[PDB]
Amino acid sequence: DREDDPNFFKMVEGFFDRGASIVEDKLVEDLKTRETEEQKRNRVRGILRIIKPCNHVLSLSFPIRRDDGSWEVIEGYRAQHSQHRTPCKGGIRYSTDVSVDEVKALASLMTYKCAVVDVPFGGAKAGVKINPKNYTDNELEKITRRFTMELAKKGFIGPGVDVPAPDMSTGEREMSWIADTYASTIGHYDINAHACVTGKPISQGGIHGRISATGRGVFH
Amino acid sequence: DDPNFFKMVEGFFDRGASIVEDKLVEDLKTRETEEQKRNRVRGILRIIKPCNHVLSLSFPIRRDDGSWEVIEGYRAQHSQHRTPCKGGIRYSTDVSVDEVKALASLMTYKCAVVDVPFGGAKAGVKINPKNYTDNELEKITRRFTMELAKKGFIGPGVDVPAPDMSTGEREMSWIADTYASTIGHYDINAHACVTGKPISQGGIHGRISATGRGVFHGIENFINEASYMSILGMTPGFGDKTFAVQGFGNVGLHSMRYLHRFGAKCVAVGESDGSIWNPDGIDPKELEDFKLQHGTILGFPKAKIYEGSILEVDCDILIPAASEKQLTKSNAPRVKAKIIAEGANGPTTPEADKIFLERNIMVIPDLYLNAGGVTVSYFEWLKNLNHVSYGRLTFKYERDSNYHLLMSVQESLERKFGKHGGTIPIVPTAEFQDRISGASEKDIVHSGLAYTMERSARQIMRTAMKYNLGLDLRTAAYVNAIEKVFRVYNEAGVTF
Amino acid sequence: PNFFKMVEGFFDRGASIVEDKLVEDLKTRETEEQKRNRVRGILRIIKPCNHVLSLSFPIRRDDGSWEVIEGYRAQHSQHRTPCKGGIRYSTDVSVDEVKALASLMTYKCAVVDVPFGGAKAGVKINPKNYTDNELEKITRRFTMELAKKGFIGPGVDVPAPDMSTGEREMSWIADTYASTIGHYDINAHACVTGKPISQGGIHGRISATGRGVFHGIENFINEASYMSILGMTPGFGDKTFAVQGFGNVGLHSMRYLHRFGAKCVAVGESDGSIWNPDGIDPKELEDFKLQHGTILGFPKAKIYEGSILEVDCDILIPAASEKQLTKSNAPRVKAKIIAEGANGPTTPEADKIFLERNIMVIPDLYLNAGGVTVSYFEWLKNLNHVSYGRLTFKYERDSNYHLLMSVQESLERKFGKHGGTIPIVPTAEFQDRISGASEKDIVHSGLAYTMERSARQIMRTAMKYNLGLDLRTAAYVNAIEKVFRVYNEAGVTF
Amino acid sequence: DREDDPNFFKMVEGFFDRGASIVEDKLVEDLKTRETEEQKRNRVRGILRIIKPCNHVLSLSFPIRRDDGSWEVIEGYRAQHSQHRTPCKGGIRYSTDVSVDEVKALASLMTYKCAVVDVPFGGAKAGVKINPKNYTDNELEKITRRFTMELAKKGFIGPGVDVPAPDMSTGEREMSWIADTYASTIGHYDINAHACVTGKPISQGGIHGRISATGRGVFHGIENFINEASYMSILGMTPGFGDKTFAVQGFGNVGLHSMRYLHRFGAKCVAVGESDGSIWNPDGIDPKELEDFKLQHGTILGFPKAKIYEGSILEVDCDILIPAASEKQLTKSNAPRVKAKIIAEGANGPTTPEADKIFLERNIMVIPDLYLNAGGVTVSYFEWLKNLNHVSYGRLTFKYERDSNYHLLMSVQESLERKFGKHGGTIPIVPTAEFQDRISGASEKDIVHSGLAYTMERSARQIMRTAMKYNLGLDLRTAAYVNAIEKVFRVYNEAGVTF
Ligand SMILES: Nc1ncnc2c1ncn2[C@@H]1O[C@H](COP(=O)(O)OP(=O)(O)O)[C@@H](O)[C@H]1O
Ligand SMILES: Nc1ncnc2c1ncn2[C@@H]1O[C@H](COP(=O)(O)OP(=O)(O)O)[C@@H](O)[C@H]1O
Ligand SMILES: Nc1ncnc2c1ncn2[C@@H]1O[C@H](COP(=O)(O)OP(=O)(O)O)[C@@H](O)[C@H]1O
Ligand SMILES: Nc1ncnc2c1ncn2[C@@H]1O[C@H](COP(=O)(O)OP(=O)(O)O)[C@@H](O)[C@H]1O
Ligand SMILES: CC(C)C[C@H](N)C(=O)O
Ligand SMILES: CC(C)C[C@H](N)C(=O)O
Ligand SMILES: CC(C)C[C@H](N)C(=O)O
Ligand SMILES: [K+]
Ligand SMILES: [K+]
Ligand SMILES: [K+]
Ligand SMILES: [K+]
Repeated sequence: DREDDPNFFKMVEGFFDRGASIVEDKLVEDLKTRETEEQKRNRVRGILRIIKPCNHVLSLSFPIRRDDGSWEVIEGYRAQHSQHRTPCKGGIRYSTDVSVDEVKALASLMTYKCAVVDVPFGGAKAGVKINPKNYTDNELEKITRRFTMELAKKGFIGPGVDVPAPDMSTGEREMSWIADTYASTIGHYDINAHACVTGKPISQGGIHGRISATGRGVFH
Repeated sequence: DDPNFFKMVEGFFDRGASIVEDKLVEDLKTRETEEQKRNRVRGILRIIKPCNHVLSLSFPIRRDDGSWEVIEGYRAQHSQHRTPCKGGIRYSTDVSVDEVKALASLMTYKCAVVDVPFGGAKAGVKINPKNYTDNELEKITRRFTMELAKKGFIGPGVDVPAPDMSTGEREMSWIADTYASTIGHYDINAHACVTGKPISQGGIHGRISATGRGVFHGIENFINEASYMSILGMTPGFGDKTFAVQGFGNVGLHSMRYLHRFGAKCVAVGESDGSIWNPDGIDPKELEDFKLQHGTILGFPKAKIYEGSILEVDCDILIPAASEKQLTKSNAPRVKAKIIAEGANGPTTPEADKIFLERNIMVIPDLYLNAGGVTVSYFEWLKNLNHVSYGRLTFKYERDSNYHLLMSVQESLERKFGKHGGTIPIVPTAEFQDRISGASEKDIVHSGLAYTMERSARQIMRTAMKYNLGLDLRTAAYVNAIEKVFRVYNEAGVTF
Repeated sequence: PNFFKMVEGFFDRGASIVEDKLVEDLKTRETEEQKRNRVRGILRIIKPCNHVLSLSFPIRRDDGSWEVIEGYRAQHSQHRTPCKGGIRYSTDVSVDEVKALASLMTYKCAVVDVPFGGAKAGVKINPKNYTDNELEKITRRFTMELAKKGFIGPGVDVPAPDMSTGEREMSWIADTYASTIGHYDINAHACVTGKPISQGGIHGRISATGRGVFHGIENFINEASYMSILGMTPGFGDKTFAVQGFGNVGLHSMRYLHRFGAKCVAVGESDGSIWNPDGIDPKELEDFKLQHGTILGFPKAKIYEGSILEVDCDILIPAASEKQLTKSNAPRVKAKIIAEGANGPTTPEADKIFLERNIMVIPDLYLNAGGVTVSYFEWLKNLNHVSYGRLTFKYERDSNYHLLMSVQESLERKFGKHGGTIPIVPTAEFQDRISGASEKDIVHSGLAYTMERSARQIMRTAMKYNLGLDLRTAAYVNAIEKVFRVYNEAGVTF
Repeated sequence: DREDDPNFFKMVEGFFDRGASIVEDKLVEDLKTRETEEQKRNRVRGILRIIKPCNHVLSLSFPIRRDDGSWEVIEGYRAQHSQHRTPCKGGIRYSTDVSVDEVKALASLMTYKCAVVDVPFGGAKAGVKINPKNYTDNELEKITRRFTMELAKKGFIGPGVDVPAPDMSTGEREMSWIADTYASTIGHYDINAHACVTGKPISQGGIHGRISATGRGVFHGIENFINEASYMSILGMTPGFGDKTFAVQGFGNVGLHSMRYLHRFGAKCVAVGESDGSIWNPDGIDPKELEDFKLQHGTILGFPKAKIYEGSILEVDCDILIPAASEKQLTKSNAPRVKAKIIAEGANGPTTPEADKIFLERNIMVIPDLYLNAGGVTVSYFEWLKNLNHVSYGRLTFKYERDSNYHLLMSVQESLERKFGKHGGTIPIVPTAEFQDRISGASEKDIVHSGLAYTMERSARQIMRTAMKYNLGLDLRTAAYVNAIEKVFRVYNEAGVTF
C-alpha cells in the first residue's frame, strides 16, 4: 500500500522542508533573547535540523519456533522520530514490504500528525518483516510476545517511553498480547503497565469509540 | 581481490557452521528424532549468524562557534548469549551499519575463543575527530553515551564499550563519567560500563602492552609446539628465528619488543609511508626512540630503506600488525615467510588463505592472536566490579610465605648436615628479588593474559586435530567459537 | 587555632606548592593562562564540602516523652564513590566539625590509595544520657533519614564508628538499611563498616589503627636516609618511646613497638601519667588498666607529674586528644620523632618549631589511616560475600608442601644413596602460620602493603618538592595531586 | 526584599509559637485514647515539637564554567520543613542575600500556607547564592541544570519527593531547564518526570492561569470576607464590592491583577503606589489604562488621569488597602494612621506583629498572607496535577458539557411550547451573550479559575470557623496559623512516627 511506497517517504520529507523554510524567518524575529542575529539564525536552523531526522532506529533479529518445530529468525524495526514529547506513539506493521525508510518516514509523519491535534507524543513506527497470512494464531502470538520483549529491553516500549498501536495488518488481539507480555515480564512492577500499548480490546483496557474514531475525525 | 570485510566474516561463520554441524547432532543426547536434531542444530546456528540488535542514532551537538550539528552514530550488539556485550567505538567518517555489524559479530567469536564471557558489539560515530576541538569531542562523547544508555546499549551488565585506533582513554573516561553521574548514578558498578579508561579512572595496568603481549604469546604457543614446527620445516622456539612487522603502531612496537626479548631477530619493519630493512637485526628500543623523536621510521641509521612492502621479505615470521586486506591472492604466492601472525583484524583475504594452505604457510588467525586487548579489557571490567587492584591484599602475604619457604629449606638442610661448613643461606635470585620488589597489578594481568593465550592455543590445536584441519587454524578457531556459542544456546534454550 | 581552620590551611599550603608542577605536567591544547585557570579552578572545586545534610528527626524516650534530635552529615567529595567517614555521638558536634573531618578524610583516603571520598556525621546527643533501647531508636531513625537523602548506601556513602560509637551501632545501621530501603540491594550490608563479625565485619579491625601507627613508624625508622638526619640508628633496636593516651590506639601502638625491640619509657593519660626508664610491659599495663580502670598506681612505674610530651625519649606518640603539642610546649619536646596516632595533635605553629629543631613529625593524614585502610577491606569483604583466603588457604598450603617435597626429591637424587633421606619440612614459625591461617593474616598484610607503599609515595613527594622533614606537607601535596588527577581526567559534567 | 530580612524569620517562628499554644489545650481534650492527662499533654507538645523545625536542610557547593572559561563554585541550599505530605513544595531564589535561615523560615511558612488551602504538600525552599544580573543566559542555564542534578541525587527534587517553583528572582525558563534536566538524566525512567517542578511554560507542561493566579487569589480572599455581613457590620461597612474604594501598594504582577479583578466587581481604585512614587485619583483609576501606560513607559509616574501622590499609598483614605509589595511596610509607627478598614496582604509579611496589635485595637481586619497570598500555591498544585494527569483540564468534557446544556435548553423550550400550544408561537430558549462566550471560549483556564475559587471559598470558611471556635474575632492571622497547625498535627497524630 501507499504507506510502503518509497515515493511517499520522499513526499513527507519534502513537506517538512517546505514548512521549515516558511516558518524559519518568523521564528527568528519572534525570539526575544540575549543573542546576535546570526546566533538566532543558527539556533532556529539548528533546532529544525534536529527535528527532521529520526532520533533512534532499532533493527532486530529475533528467534521464533514454528508450530511444526522448525526455527525462524524474524526481522523487525522500530523508529522513534522525536522525544520532545514522551512517550513516543506509533503503530506496528506486519508486512514483508516493511523497511527502515518506511518505518522512519511514518515515524516522522506521526510527530507532525500528533502536534497538529495537540496529542503530547513523539512520532514512532514499527515493522516486522513477515506475512501474517503464512502464520498460525499461535505463531503470531509467539512473534508478538518476543518482539515486545526485544523492544522492552532496548527502551522501545513502555507507558512513559513508547506506546505502540495496531495498523491495517495488526489487530486488537496482537495489542492485547503486547500488553500481557509487558505486564507479566519487564513492566511487572509498573502500576501503568497496561498503558504500554493502545488499540487493546475492552476487556484489556481499551476505550469505547476506537472503531468509529477515524470516521468521526474525518466527519469533524 | 578486495572483498568486503563484512562478507568475509559471514563466510568464515558459514564455513565453520557446516563443519561443526554433523558433530553437534550426534553429541546431542535428547528425546528427539534425527531430523528434529538437525533442525534444532541448524536453527540455533541461524540465530547466531545475524546481529540481534542494531541502534542508529541522530543526536545534536553545539559547536564551539555556536552552530548546531547533527551527528550520526551506530551500535550493533551481535549476541547476548553472554552479557554484557563488549566492543569498541570508532570515530570515523567511514563507519557504516555493515562495518559495525561485521566487527560486532567478529567480536562474539573472538571472545568465545579466549573464553571471555561477553557477546560481540561495535559502535561507530560518523565524524572525523581531526575536525573537532577537545571541547567538541567531549560533547559528542558525553551525548553519544546518554543516547546509548537510554536505549540499553551501555551499562556494566548490558554493554561495555572500549577504545579503538580513532578513540582514546580520555574519551573512555568521559563515557564512564557521563554514565556514573547521569543514568547509572545509583549503580555501584557504574565505572565498569566502559573499558580502556585511564588508571586514575579505574583502568588496569598493562592495557597498553596487552595486544602486543597477546601477539607474542599466540606465536609463542605455536612456535614451541614441535608437531607444527616440523611441518613448516622449522626448529621449535624463538632461537634462530627471523621476523618482519607490517605497521609500526602500538601492536607493531610491542610485538617487535617481546619477540626480540626472546631471541628472535627483527629483519624488517614496514610502515604506511615506506619500509626499513637490516638482515643483521633491528633493535626495538632504538627504533622506538627514533620514531618518537622524528615521527617516522624512515631514515633509521642502523637500517637501509626497503623499496616496497614488508609482506615479501625473506624471513620466518610475518606480522601484519596494521591495515585491513594487505595479503591478497595477487601477493600471497610471493610471501617468503612460513608463519603469518595476524596482529590486526582481517589482514589476509580468504583467497590468500587458500594459497597459504597450499604453500604450507601457517596463518595464526586474528580471532585468536588479536584477542590480547579483549582479554585484559575483561580483566579491567572485573577490576571495576572488584573495586580493588589485583594483588593489593596478597602481595605482602605471598612475599612472607616465600621467605618462610626458603627459610624452611635452609633450616631443614642445616639440621641434616649441620653447620659443618657453616650456615647454608637460601636467598632469592636477583631475578626473583626484582619480582618481589616490583610486584604490582601489571604482573597479574600479564599472567592472566598468558594463561588465556596458552589455554586457547591448546583448544584451537585440539579442534584442528578433531576436525582434521591441519594448518587451517582460522577454521579451527571459528569452529571452536561456534561450538561454544552453540552450547550456551542449546543448554539455556530460547525464551518464547 | 581551630582544627577546622587547620585542615583548611594545610590544603591551601599544599595547593600552592603543587600548582606550578600541575600546569607544566598538563599536556593539552590550551594556552599557559588557560592551564593556570584550569588548575586553580579545579583546586577551588576540591577545597569546599560538596554536600552537607542537616537533620531534625523525632525519637520517643523509654518514659514515653518525645525528643527532637539534631544531626549532620557532610560529603566533602565524590571524585571517588562511595564516600567514607565515621559517625560521632556528641553534644559538641557541629557543621564546621563535620565539614573539617569530612575534608580531612578525603585527603587521608587519597594518601593510602583507598578509593573513597571524604565524609563525616554527627548526632548532637550525649550517649551517657540514653538507654541501649533509646540509642537503638536514634541509630535506626538517623539511618532512615540519611538513606532517603543519599547519605548512606554501599555505592553512595559508607559510615563507620567513632570513639563515641561502637560495633553495635554499626550493626543497627546495617540492619535498618538492609531491612527497609536497601532491601533490594545484594550489597546492602556494605552500607556501613565497623560491624561485628556476625554481621559482616573484618577480622583485624580492633588492632587496625595501632598496626597502622606501628607500620607508619616502621617505614621511616627503617629508612637510613631520614634516621641519619635525626642523629639516630635505623630500626627499633635501642629505641625508646612514650605514648600519650592509653586508649585502643595507645595500647596497640605500645604493644607492637615493644614486640619489635623498642622500650616504652612513659605512658600518659587524661588523669595522670606513668614513667619508668627501665621499661614498661604493655601486657602488664593492659591487665592493670582492665582491672582498675586507670594506669595510675602501676607497681612497676613511678607517677610522672605532668604530660608525657616532654619525656626524654626517641619517639613520641600522641595517640589521643586534639591540639596537645602547641607553640608553647614544642621547644621542650625531647623526642626526635613525633608519630601522630590521633587527628590533629600538633598545631601548625608547633610544626614550624619541630622543623626548626629537626624533629620529624609523621602526620595523622598517613599514620592515622590504618583503620580507614581496613574499613576499605571490610567494604570489599561485604561486596565479595566471602572471608579473605576462604578458598585459597588449603590450596596455598598444598602448593607449599609440593615445593618442599620437590626440593627434597631433587636433593635426594643429587646426593643419592649416601646422604640417606633429607626431610624438607616447614619451620616451627611457618607451621604456625599454616595452621593459624585465617582472614586476619590477609588484612594485616594488606594494611602493611598499603602503609609501605604510601610511605614511599610521601618520601618521593618530599624529595620532588624539596620538603625534607616536612612530611605533613608532603602528604597533603600527595593527596591533592591524586584528587586533582581524577578531576582533570574525568572532567566536570555541564 | 523582606523575604531576605532576618526579622521576618523570627516573625514566622513567633506566629507558630502563638498558634501552637492556643491549639494545645483543645488538642488534649479532643484526644480520645488510653492515656493519662499528662501523657496526652506530652504527646501533643511532643508532636508540635517535631512540626516546628525543618526536617532536612541540604547545603551545596557545585562547580560552574563561565563563558570566558574560568571556573566558579556556587553555593546553594534547600530546606524541606515537613514531609507529613509528600512531595514538598517551594520556590527557588537566585540572590546573593539567600541564607540557611531564610530558606528554613520560608520552608516552614510554605508548610502552613499549603495546610490552610488544603494543598497536600510539605513546605520547602531553595536558594542559590548568585546575582542573576552578573550572568549570561548560557551561564544561568548551566547553574540551573547543575543545581537540579545536585538536588536530584540527594532527594531534594522529584515528582513525589520535592517540587520546586519560580520566585521573583527566577522565571518560567529556569523551571523549564530544571524539568528538562530531570526528564533527561535521573528522572528519565519516570512517566511523571515533568511533574518535578511547577511554573513551567505552556509548551513544557505549565497550566493556563498561572500568571493571574495570585491576583485572583487576592480577589477571592477579599471577596469571601467582604460578602460576609457578620464581619462587615463589625467594620461599619456594607457587604459586597458596591461603593467600596481600594488602594494598591506595589504595581507588580499581584498588584495589577488584584486591581483589575476588584474594579471588575464594582470597587473603585483610588490610589496605586510603587517603589518609585505614587499615583492618586479619588474619582477612580482604570486598571487597563494604567497597565497600558506602565507597559509603554516603564513606570506609573506621569499617568494623565491621576495626580502624583507624595508618599506611600498605605495612609490613603480608602476601604481596602492591598499591600502587594513584599516589604514590612505596615509597622507600629504608621499603623495608627491607616484609614482603611480591611488590609489584604497580597505579599509575604507586609505587616509587622506590632502593627497587627494596633489593627486589632482599631477594629481593622487584616486578611493574612498565609491565606490571601496562597493563590499561586493553589494553581501550582493544579499544575502538578495536570502533569500527573498528562492532559489539559476539560479536554474531554467541554463538548460533552456543551451538548448537555443545549439539551437542557431545548427541553425547557419544547416543554413550554407544549404547554402554551402552537397558538402562543415558538418560545426560543437560547444561551445569554455571556454564556455563549463561556461556551465558545471554554479552555483549561476556566477550570483552574474555578478550582482556585472553590479553594479560597472553602478555606475562608475554615478560617472563619476556627476564629469563632477560639474566639479570635478579627485576628484572622492567628486563626489561619491555628487552622494550619491543627491540620499538620492531625496527620502526625493519626499516622504515627516510624521507630
Ligand atoms: N505533540 C506536540 N508537540 C509539541 N507541542 C505540542 C504537542 N501537543 C501539544 N503541544 C502544545 O503544547 C502545549 C500544551 O499545553 P496544554 O494547554 O496543556 O495543551 P492542550 O490544551 O493542547 O491540551 C500547547 O501549546 C500545545 O499546542
Ligand atoms: N564468549 C563465550 N561464549 C560462549 N561460551 C563461552 C564464552 N566464554 C567462555 N565460554 C565457555 O563457558 C564456560 C565457562 O566455564 P568456566 O570454567 O567458568 O570458564 P573459563 O574456565 O573459560 O574461565 C567454558 O566452557 C568456556 O569455554
Ligand atoms: N581516594 C583517592 N583519590 C584519588 N586518587 C586515588 C584515590 N585512591 C587511589 N587513587 C589513585 O587511583 C589510582 C588507582 O589505580 P590502581 O592501581 O587500581 O590503585 P591502587 O594500586 O592504589 O590500589 C592510583 O593512581 C591511586 O593512587
Ligand atoms: N498540607 C496539608 N497538611 C495537612 N493536612 C492537609 C493538608 N492539605 C490538606 N489537608 C487535610 O487533609 C484532608 C484531605 O482530605 P480530602 O477531602 O481528600 O481533601 P480536600 O477536600 O482538602 O481536597 C483534609 O482534612 C484536609 O484539610
Ligand atoms: C542463550 C540465551 C541467552 C538465549 C535467550 N534465551 C534468547 O532467547 O535469545
Ligand atoms: C571527578 C568527577 C567525579 C567529577 C564530576 N564529573 C563532577 O562534575 O563533579
Ligand atoms: C506524618 C508522617 C509522614 C510522619 C512520619 N511517619 C514520621 O515518622 O516522621
Ligand atoms: K528528531
Ligand atoms: K545473534
Ligand atoms: K569538594
Ligand atoms: K517538621
